[PDB]
Amino acid sequence: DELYRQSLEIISRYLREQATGAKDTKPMGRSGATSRKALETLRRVGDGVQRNHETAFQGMLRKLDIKNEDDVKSLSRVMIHVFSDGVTNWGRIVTLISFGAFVAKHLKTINQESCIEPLAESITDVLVRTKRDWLVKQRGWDGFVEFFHVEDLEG
Ligand SMILES: C[C@@H]1[C@@H](C)C/C=C/[C@H](O)[C@@H]2CC[C@H]2CN2C[C@@]3(CCCc4cc(Cl)ccc43)COc3ccc(cc32)C(=O)NS1(=O)=O
Repeated sequence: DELYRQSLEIISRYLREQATGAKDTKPMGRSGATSRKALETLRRVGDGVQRNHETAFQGMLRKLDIKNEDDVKSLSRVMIHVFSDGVTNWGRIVTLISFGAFVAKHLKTINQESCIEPLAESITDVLVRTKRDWLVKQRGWDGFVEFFHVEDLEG
């Protein structure tokens, strides 16, 4: 399942890099050129989302009250409720992943870094297993990179 594997790599890398502040130097697996560009795109776009929606992000983080492994496990149901049960567009997928990064950083602050990879798996499961048809029609991560590509300015 190439789409699942690629999605997990991108999402896991972004969440870990957001939590630790360090770039992972290891090569990507299959489709590395696209996965690298997808991760680079998340750095640009996801970082903006967390700031543009800081107040709402903080508000939802407080409502969720994430203290431990069991709380983190319970997020799958909430993601299905809020993300899956709505229109699909790339913006909503970026909000899903960006709020994931926001939660990952919270897990770093409460010294529960071990839950970051399980969290990335849960986000990936919700995205890929509930939106595969849409992702395939939109050209997967190649389409993500194309959608957010910005042309160089003249001069
Ligand atoms: C204008 C809206 C956002 C850009 C800004 C604020 C949004 C909301 O107040 C909540 C702050 C987190 C937002 C709720 N969740 C976040 C949520 C749902 C809450 C739990 C959760 C946990 C993780 Cl690890 C990742 C995502 C999530 C599901 O993903 C979302 C995807 C799209 C939208 C909202 C999502 C989503 O579509 N949000 S929106 O209508 O575009």
